[PDB]
Amino acid sequence: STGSATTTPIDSLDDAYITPVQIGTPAQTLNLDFDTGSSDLWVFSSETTASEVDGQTIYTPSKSTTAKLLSGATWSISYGDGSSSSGDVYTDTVSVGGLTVTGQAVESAKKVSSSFTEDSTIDGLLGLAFSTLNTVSPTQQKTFFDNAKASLDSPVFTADLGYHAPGTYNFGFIDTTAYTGSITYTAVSTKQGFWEWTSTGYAVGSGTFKSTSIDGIADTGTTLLYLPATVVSAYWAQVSGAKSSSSVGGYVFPCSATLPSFTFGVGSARIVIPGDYIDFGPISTGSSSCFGGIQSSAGIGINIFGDVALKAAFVVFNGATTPTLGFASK
Repeated sequence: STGSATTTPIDSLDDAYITPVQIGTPAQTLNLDFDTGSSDLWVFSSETTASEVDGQTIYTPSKSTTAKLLSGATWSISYGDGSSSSGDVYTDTVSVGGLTVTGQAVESAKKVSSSFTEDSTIDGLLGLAFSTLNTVSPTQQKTFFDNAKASLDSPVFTADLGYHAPGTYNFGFIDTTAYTGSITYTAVSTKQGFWEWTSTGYAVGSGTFKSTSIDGIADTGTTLLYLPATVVSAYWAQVSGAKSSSSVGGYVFPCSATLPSFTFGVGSARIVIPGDYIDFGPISTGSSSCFGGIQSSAGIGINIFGDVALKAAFVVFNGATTPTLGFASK
């Protein structure tokens, strides 16, 4: 089997992307944030504290003939950005772009933090990291991909995120029309539960590529590109007027500036992020100061190839017995 679904930015800055997911019988369609950096599929629901719901579409398990309560099970997650959610657990039929998994754990939120409430466009998350990170207790549950894997024509999914435009998540096949040139594959470590890999280096604008190992994670659920302070400083030094602002929380630059591209290495291959992808707009409405899309990972504890990086590529998440990641230009 295969599946293919369109993913759409939630706003004009590509802060996140939402993909429609069918849950239950009859289907309830919710727009979920596919997150290769976590491993829980959780939704706003009829059980979510009413005061914490503000415009989201909710899952109502009592209206699904296929919903089953996982007796006594709970879940609770905290994300890198400080947000969180928790609740109880159902299994139900879940379909993405024509691909159906029966008995998928659908984690129903009883509580969500303010950042989720405040985002009316995101009805939940669909985790696509390794199932070892799943937070269900007492018994961990498998991700949608892990459950679908054996049935897929090939044990892969691909992310093809758009810049200020829709893109595509495919399951079970590689669309050879969706990229230019060849896909370069690189090794993955699953030791921390992430799609963790080692970039071979970077370049700033037209500068000569610097060969240096950068361990990090491919994370569709993170907006920006978070890299070591050395790398990030080298980038912003090439932008007139750019500076790191503790007040704002990162590198800012004059909105009128021309941003250089940023290149990262995948083996001997190279992915070029156009300068415009690194512009995240005015720091506040009406400001002439803009927020940068490449920021330091110092104090995160891990480098993160988030949407800023991934949307410059066609990305293969190869869930074979020994997982790998593939990147192509597009």
